[PDB]
Amino acid sequence: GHMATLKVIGVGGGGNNAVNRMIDHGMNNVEFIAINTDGQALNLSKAESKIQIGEKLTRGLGAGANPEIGKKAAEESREQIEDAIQGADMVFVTSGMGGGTGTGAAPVVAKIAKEMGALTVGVVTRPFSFEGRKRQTQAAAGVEAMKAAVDTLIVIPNDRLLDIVDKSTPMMEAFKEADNVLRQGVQGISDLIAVSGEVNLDFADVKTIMSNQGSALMGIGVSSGENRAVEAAKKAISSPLLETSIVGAQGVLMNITGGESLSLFEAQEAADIVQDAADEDVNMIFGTVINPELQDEIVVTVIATGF
Ligand SMILES: Nc1nc2c(ncn2[C@@H]2O[C@H](COP(=O)(O)OP(=O)(O)O)[C@@H](O)[C@H]2O)c(=O)[nH]1
Ligand SMILES: NC(=O)c1c(F)ccc(OCc2cccc(C(F)(F)F)c2)c1F
Ligand SMILES: [K+]
Repeated sequence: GHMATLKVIGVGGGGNNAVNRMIDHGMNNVEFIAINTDGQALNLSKAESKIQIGEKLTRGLGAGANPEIGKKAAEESREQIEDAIQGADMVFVTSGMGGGTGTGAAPVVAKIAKEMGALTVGVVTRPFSFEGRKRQTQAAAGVEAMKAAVDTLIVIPNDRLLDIVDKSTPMMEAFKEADNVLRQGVQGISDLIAVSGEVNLDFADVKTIMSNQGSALMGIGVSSGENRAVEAAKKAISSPLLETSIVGAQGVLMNITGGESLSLFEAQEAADIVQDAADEDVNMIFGTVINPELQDEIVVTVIATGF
């Protein structure tokens, strides 16, 4: 009975905002850690564990949009970061790229987690085009440093939020759509670990698909009625918010959850939808859960890696 320890680590302002809004959902088995230079913002974190990094460097302020200060701050506090990560089997490092603390400290946090043997997944945003070319270039250097430091990376370009709002959608409601990329991935792994499937997948399968595998997609689709399996699988692989599409995926961990009505035929239909985008040589690990509490709903979940 292996019970994998998951930790979610927010780094910098945007990363800790996302963690705060996830905590408001009361996610149970996951440990949340807040890392920031900015002591004012950190004091408002809802996370159980708070690490103020770089206090001697920034005097308790943020990094002032300087990634070099964010990096140095994380290095100054390496021992406190190590202490906080201790015991993790999987770490999600979440951060907004383009500022000073996330850009510079998130790759250091990720490297420390990977050095300690944890499966390390980064979930980061790129800045809106309206924030300027300079911020975008700073963020892209952060993205590349994150790629070098993580097992798998999910990139959310903030510009994609402009594809799902109308002219009146509140900014905070838009931000919750981006938060949900992180939330569904964390929750989905948590479910995989906790629940015993009829075709059972576990953390070792997650490790095979995600360890040292570059870009990643973590998606979920829910549908009912006619064509529910095709529609749910299409939703799981078709988020408007991701940079990396599933085209070309070399690894897929896929699960279908339904009630007792879940048919073998619709399992095939869902798998074929996902296969018809991945590489012909994709390593597919397919699982199934029968949840008799469900009636007509089917849930398809996909991890796709390897581009
Ligand atoms: N989607 C989203 N993006 C954010 C949020 N906060 C900040 N950002 C983005 O993250 C980038 C860096 O900002 P921030 O995390 O505050 O900087 P840092 O604290 O110095 O690392 C910004 O340029 C924005 O693109 C948020 O709550 N949601
Ligand atoms: N068959 C199982 O043991 C099982 C189970 F009993 C519960 C959930 C499972 O998969 C959840 C999942 C899969 C891929 C991607 C995601 C995420 F949403 F994170 F992207 C989540 C399972 F495989
Ligand atoms: K399982």
